[PDB]
Amino acid sequence: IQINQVRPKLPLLKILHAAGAQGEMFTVKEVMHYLGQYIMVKQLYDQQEQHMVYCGGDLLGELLGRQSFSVKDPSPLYDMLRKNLVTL
Amino acid sequence: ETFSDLWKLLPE
Repeated sequence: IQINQVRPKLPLLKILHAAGAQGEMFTVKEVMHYLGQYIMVKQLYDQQEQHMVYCGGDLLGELLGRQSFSVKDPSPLYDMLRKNLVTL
Repeated sequence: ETFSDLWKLLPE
């Protein structure tokens, strides 16, 4: 055990850094916070329908293997995180 | 709803 929980793989690390995350190991809480921040400041969510994230053409969409996803049905987000966070 | 409000509801 240690204080940090996960090490993101490179494309996810880039996303987290783009949102203002510092360093390269994190708690899962930090990963979720900065991923949300990224989506917020890249404005990938639909202004009208804000559960919908349009990530096609973004590195996040590359990672998800998807043009969009819903935060109300976040299972592909968790799929991606399971694949792109390496446990410490 | 608000993106940040929905996002905050997500579990670990």
